[PDB]
Amino acid sequence: IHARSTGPYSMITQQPLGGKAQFGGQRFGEMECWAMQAYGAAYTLQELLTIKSDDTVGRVKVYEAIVKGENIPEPGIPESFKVLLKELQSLCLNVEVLSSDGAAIEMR
Amino acid sequence: SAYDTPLGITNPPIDELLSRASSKYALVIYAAKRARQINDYYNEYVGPLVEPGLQEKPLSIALREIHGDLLEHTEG
Amino acid sequence: ENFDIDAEAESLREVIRSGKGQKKLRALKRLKVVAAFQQSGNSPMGMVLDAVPVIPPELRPMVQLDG
Repeated sequence: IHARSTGPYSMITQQPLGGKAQFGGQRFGEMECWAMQAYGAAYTLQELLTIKSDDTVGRVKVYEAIVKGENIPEPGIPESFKVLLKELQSLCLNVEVLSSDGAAIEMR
Repeated sequence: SAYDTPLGITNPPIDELLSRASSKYALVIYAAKRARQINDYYNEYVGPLVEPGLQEKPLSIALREIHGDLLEHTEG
Repeated sequence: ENFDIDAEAESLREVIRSGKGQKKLRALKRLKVVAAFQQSGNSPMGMVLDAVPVIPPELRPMVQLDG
């Protein structure tokens, strides 16, 4: 048996830990994402893979929004994507996300 | 045909909901936006259209109002 | 820097046209990598690093372990 609404996070990764000792979360694998996508539940999966795991503003904002009893904020900037963008830019690959029409942007 | 009195989270029936939208995927957002609105009301900012219960959840209100046919959607 | 790309392209075209066989085969792998820089905006100048980027501090963190 193991449960976690929120708790103490890891320093290295920014997703909840594994195990009952550290009061960890529970692992949401690829095969769960496959099934979420087979349902076609974009919002559930995109909630699971952003605020429920990674996003540092996201988790505190959603906790705050839940305890206040307000609308859940739209999860914007996952830590994984920042990590991969910075990591790709570290290997000297210039990656810039263009819009449908107009000029490109930084995430923040 | 014979509904056999459904109760709780299965009420209102999903077939009577599905009929309102084109596909269930539309019904999800079609509800969730109304849920987002009735969430906003407590702070459009339209109120609960169908009679709200003792401690009924925003979702159920939206589905009851879609079952009542008090809303319309716009396929983007 | 001392390189005009369209020359290598138009030379490659006559090489794959005329030199059909092993030389066309070796030109075939060159075609894509050469022709990329014409259709794309980015220059081949960025293959050599005057400056090297540094990954953020926390992706390579130094934290003290228990004990």
